[PDB]
Amino acid sequence: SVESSWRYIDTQGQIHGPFTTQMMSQWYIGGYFASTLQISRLGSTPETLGINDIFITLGELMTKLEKYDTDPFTTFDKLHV
Amino acid sequence: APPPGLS
Repeated sequence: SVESSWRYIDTQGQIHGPFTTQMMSQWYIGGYFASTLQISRLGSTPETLGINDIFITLGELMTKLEKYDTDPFTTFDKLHV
Repeated sequence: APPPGLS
């Protein structure tokens, strides 16, 4: 059973990560992420949404999933990995 | 506790 690794770009353009789905989830639920935050799922395994290794806003990740439970990261791994 | 680079 696979857990994803994620990166994100801050407002100074620095790349942080890779951080696990669980970590990303916690920060999401913590309210730390803006919907404008550019994030990326690392292409460590195949996945059915089609977001491996691309940078998209958190808001766009959610438009693609069309439904989330507690957070888009956990949802992604559950539904697409 | 906050993610690095975001505040």
